[PDB]
Amino acid sequence: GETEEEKRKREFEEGGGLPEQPLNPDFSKLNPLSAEIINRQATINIGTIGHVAHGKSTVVRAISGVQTVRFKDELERNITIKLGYANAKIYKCQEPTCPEPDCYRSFKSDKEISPKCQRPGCPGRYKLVRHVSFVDCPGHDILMSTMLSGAAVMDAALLLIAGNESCPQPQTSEHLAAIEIMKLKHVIILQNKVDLMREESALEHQKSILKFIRGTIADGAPIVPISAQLKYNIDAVNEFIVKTIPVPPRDFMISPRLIVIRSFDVNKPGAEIEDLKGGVAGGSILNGVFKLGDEIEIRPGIVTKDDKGKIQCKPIFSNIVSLFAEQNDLKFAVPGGLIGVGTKVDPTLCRADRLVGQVVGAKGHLPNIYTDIEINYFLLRRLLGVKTDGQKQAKVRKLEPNEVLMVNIGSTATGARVVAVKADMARLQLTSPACTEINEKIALSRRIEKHWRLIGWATIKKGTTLEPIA
Amino acid sequence: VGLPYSELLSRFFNILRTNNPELKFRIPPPVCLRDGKKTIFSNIQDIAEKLHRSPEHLIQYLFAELGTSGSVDGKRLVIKGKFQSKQMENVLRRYILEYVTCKTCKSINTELKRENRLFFMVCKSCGSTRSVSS
Amino acid sequence: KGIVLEKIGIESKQPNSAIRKCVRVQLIKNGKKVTAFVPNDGCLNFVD
Amino acid sequence: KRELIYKEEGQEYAQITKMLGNGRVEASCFDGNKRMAHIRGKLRKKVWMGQGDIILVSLRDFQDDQCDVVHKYNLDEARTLKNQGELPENAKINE
RNA sequence: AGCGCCGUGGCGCAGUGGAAGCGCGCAGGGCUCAUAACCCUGAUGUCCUCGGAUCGAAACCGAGCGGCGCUACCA
Ligand SMILES: Nc1nc2c(ncn2[C@@H]2O[C@H](COP(=O)(O)OP(=O)(O)CP(=O)(O)O)[C@@H](O)[C@H]2O)c(=O)[nH]1
Ligand SMILES: [Mg+2]
Ligand SMILES: [Mg+2]
Repeated sequence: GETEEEKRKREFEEGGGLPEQPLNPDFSKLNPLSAEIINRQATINIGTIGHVAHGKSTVVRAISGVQTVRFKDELERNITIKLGYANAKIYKCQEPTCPEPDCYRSFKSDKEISPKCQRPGCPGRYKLVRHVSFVDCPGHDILMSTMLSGAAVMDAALLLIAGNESCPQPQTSEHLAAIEIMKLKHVIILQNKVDLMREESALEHQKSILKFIRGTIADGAPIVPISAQLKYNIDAVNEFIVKTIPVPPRDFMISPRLIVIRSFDVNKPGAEIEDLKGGVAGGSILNGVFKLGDEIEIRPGIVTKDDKGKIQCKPIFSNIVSLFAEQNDLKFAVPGGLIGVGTKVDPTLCRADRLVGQVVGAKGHLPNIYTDIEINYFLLRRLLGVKTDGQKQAKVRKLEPNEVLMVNIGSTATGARVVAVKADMARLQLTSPACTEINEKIALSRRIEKHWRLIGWATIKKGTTLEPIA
Repeated sequence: VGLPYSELLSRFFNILRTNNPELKFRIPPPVCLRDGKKTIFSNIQDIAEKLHRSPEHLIQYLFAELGTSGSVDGKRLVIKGKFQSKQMENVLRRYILEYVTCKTCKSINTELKRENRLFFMVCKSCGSTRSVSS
Repeated sequence: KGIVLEKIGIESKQPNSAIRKCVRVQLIKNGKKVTAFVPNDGCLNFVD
Repeated sequence: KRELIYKEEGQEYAQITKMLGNGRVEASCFDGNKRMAHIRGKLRKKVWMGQGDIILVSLRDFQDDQCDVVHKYNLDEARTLKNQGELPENAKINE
């Protein structure tokens, strides 16, 4: 007659629990799969791409179980602007007796080190293969910037294609191309609607999918039939995540950095101000390991215009108060995983859309803000995301001087003007400041049919820098 | 190579067939009962039970599309007004299209529930998260 | 001369009340369609 | 209390879906069709037909698209006929 | 989540503090050759729920419920 919660608590204490991270472990010997790292943080970033109104938060919620909220009155239903998140722990059974396809099992972040095998007749316990983070990306035509920013944050990709609807959906193609731009060659393909399809209709859809992916850079992407609502065939997807995606080369040698993508203010209404919390930068750390009590500065920071109209940038210095990742407060944060850096930064500085696409540097490094960025760019032959009613696809036109283009340097959302166009080179002047550290992968888009349309790729090779005022 | 794809497709089809071997044409014939300046819908309980919607919400939607007020007796709705079965059938079909029938999947198992204060109808056959309140 | 296409009964005017029996005919010579009345009591069932 | 009239070999019961202008009506015949009917003589301007009332309408052999109303049932012979079952009883019409 | 509100006789409003209110509804008769407009007359309510002050609360207020407009999804 034990309550369900008592049973879950007993299973949690028997399952290994949630360990507390050592306050000072030997770092050069810390691998992304170590227990101190794996049981409490997500080390590999996994994203979902697709056309609008097919269900990507549905698939992620079926996989892990952490909801993506989908907030803001009107945005509960139509579209979302912020990315969706969810922590998934991939567990595989140690018992060789239970068949491999159903060995894997993805659970929430709160799960124990070794939960029991829920397959009937299997007494063995699960082993944590890897912890992964899920970056849900709103797949709409209007919303371009966040898709490219997340794709920069991403490390592996999952493309969603519906069954009954038209085969060559252009948004899926655009997202796959954008993924190919930012050096992501690990994608697994999922057919979201199979239950409503016939045995031959599904085969025709698969043949169309193969026909579509022949001229793309990714060639041997595995294809998976999945059900988002029916909640089936997830263990196999966990298997494919384990097999086809290895760990990107990432060690602690690289200098510390950070890239804020979302911005969270911790101000619970109704509570007295004498008990508050700091301002949180939701950031992806692709390089650098951050600890408690580390001073860090937001380089593009305060953007101001002088009386003459000149652009001044005041870097936003900050002391790290906490590094919240996954579920528990953790001493060290593994680079390559979305983490909330809760610093003492002003809560209003983090209200909704303030720290979105902003590079941040730990003390001991001086990244440079640029006003002029000269880029090496390259284009495609036909636009993606446009449905032409039986005619040639819209062909990319060459760049014109003095034109506004959405240039996404990694995460930084900037609208650049062109000073000159060359055979392989171009020059861009930016209104919203952007900082450069090494090269940063950049995406280019222009305004032709009302909203932004991706055009090609580019990389900064030089630029004019502005020494920040301290 | 798509060899490791179609296999899971076959397993999914097998699971679909085993769990749901059955896989609406069950809308009651609308009996509009016109008493001169009065209208009676006596079968409203049968429609409400044959579409798995509570009669209270159906009557509210009726008095949202139709700008009148009526009384409930016993199961039956009486509205003192002259109206055709054409418009009753059309409004029933539209309600089924946006309330009784799920938009993502062709099913009737979905029911009206609540998730802070908005009305969130949720599905039972699959379990989707939709909203139809306005 | 013409060929019979369908057999339309045309409704009478005000002071009278009857269904005057007629027929749509497509004229062979040009193909224009004209409605022609058929005069007698039991003559319609003879049009064939 | 005048006696009712039954149907004969080409004259069938129907319901005014809605009455048309200029002396016409649209009658849903109890055969599955939304036919068009003319308000006949002997019945034009003495026995007023109201939208939603069971009637008798004569078919025409040589036009099945249009027919002509003949006799009207004042919802009493109509209910008695529904009780006897002269029409498909799914479409129940009553006050 | 908090705030600014609300809680109806069938619907809409209203005062909130002396305690069932009016129009729109509907039934009935009245004018009319007759219908509509217009006259007049009815049968129906926890003015949302628990309390506390009060000679008195539906009303002043609190400790709670439901429906809302924002703030805003507020690690
Ligand atoms: N029949 C069926 N419906 C599904 C499936 N997956 C999702 N849906 C439904 O499609 C609808 C869209 O879900 P949602 O997750 O909000 O789409 P979205 O990705 O957030 C919209 P955007 O692409 O712009 O980001 C939901 O109602 C969902 O339940 C599926 O596999 N099968
Ligand atoms: Mg989302
Ligand atoms: Mg006539």
